[PDB]
Amino acid sequence: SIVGEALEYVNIGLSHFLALPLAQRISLIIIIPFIYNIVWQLLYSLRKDRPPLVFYWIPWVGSAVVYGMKPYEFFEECQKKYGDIFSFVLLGRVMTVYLGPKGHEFVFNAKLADVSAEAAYAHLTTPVFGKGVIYDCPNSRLMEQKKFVKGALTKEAFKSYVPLIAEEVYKYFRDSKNFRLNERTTGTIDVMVTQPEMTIFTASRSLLGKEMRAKLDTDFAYLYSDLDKGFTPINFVFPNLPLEHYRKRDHAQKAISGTYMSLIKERRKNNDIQDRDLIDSLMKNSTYKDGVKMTDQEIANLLIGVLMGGQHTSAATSAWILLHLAERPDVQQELYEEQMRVLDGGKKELTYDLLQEMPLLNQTIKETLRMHHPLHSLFRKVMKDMHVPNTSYVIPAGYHVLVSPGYTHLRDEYFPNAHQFNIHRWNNDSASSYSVGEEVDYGFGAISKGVSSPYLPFGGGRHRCIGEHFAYCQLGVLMSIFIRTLKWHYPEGKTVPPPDFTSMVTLPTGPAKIIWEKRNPEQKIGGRH
Ligand code: HEM
Ligand SMILES: C[C@@H]1CO[C@@](Cn2cncn2)(c2ccc(Oc3ccc(Cl)cc3)cc2Cl)O1
Repeated sequence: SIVGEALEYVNIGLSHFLALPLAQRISLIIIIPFIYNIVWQLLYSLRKDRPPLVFYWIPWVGSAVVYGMKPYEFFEECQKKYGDIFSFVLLGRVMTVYLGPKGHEFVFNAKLADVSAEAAYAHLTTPVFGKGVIYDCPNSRLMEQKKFVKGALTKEAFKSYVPLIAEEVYKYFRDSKNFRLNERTTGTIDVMVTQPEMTIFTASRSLLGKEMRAKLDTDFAYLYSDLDKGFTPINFVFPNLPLEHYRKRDHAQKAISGTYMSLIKERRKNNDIQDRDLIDSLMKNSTYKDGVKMTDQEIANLLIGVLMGGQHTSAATSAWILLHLAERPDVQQELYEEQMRVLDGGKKELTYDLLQEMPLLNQTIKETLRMHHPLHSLFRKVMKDMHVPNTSYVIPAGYHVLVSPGYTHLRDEYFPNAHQFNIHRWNNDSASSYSVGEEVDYGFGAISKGVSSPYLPFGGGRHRCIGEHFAYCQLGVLMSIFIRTLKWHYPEGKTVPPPDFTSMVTLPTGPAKIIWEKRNPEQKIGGRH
């Protein structure tokens, strides 16, 4: 009864392995891991403390291809197969999706020890924005940075911004080659060209100030284009490989951040610290509660983060608003009547107050954000094993949880006819969001305690957006002026493009063109150029 007989042949077997032709070693190095993860998945499927894991053929890659291309379709299939909790493998990671209001509650209100937003995002954002801020710092510092940024975003701030944002829109109509309203009465624009430029011009002028706005009329603008391109989903897998767009990214980050510090330091040494923009505001108020101040570099990187995050959400949203209204002249007609009423047929200048008396305009933003959430997925890295309540599931640490409020936005269950663009579903309900009950404060002010609203455009919980009022102000002024100046429609046989999900921001697949006409061909925008 000898067992060695075989253990010898284990050893012999290993030696015949090392000596196979390289033709076959490569083959074996491919077939053996392939077979291994198919065996592992069938085995994983028997654990009852695990959400179902979407089956996948290629290891490591996982379901990345279909997830990246059509994530909402991927969610609906996996939801029909396995229900509202499931996992799937994604470019090296396991994502545990939790669909629906309960998923919102499980992830957005997760405990600070269970999940980390900075662990999921810092690789994507820190090379773009800079160091020491946002996701390159502990959550407590985040909460106080949001407290600083919010302080420049007050109602009195927004009254200053409305005329500046409006001056910027008119100047863009006057001077941009896509309009030139003093020279042409009709034209064709790509909204994916016009809207990003309008967003940065209005955002720069109002948040950063006139100096920073002015710099975008020079070769400097290309640095924002550079810094923009470093903000790419393959920052999320290959974040610092030594290619050149990784360098123009880091150069633009250094160069842009340098410009803000120059202005900051020049204001402190001229004592020229007013209340004109977010730069004055962060200068006067950026000391943490433990007494540490933000450095001028940390302040500037927080500005890059503000402008950059606002840039992509806002520009995509005004692009969808225009594309949706391009086939709804009835809605343009209704929005134009409200403009005429609230503003005495133009004999009243637009103020932040009159903006709040325009519920149908605000309903259009509301509705566009329901059909086109700019972020289809939000993530956390799981730090501690989490038991999914009223199940037997344990999400072990090292997984990621993925919440997707914009998927629920498109469910007939929660929005009758969810795929119709209908601003009237928000009749007497035009608030950008509503704290439907009890509130909580995480460091940056009282926000809703529950995050179980099926309309959750701005998320909830500690990582909840603080830009919604700024975005409504900016989009509000922009669309008010658009509506009062132009009608617009599609070229023959064109309609609303489908969303290009691969940028992770749900942009219209460009080119997305509209044809605009002047409501008053003979009208002239003033000022010099
Ligand atoms: C249509 C406009 C916008 C939408 C739909 C939107 C959406 C969101 C969402 C869903 C989050 C939560 C992310 C998460 O929990 O994983 C968020 C966070 C945030 N957003 Fe917005 N956003 C918009 C505009 C803006 C603007 C214009 C700004 C700046 C002026 C801004 C600044 C922020 C900040 C600072 C956070 C904090 C993230 C954190 O605390 O980790 N957002 N936004
Ligand atoms: C992955 C993350 C989730 O949300 C965003 C996208 N976004 C959301 N609203 C606007 N942009 C995002 C959110 C905020 C942000 O910038 C700041 C600015 C100030 C503070 Cl105090 C904190 C952060 C940058 C991004 Cl890129 O990406």
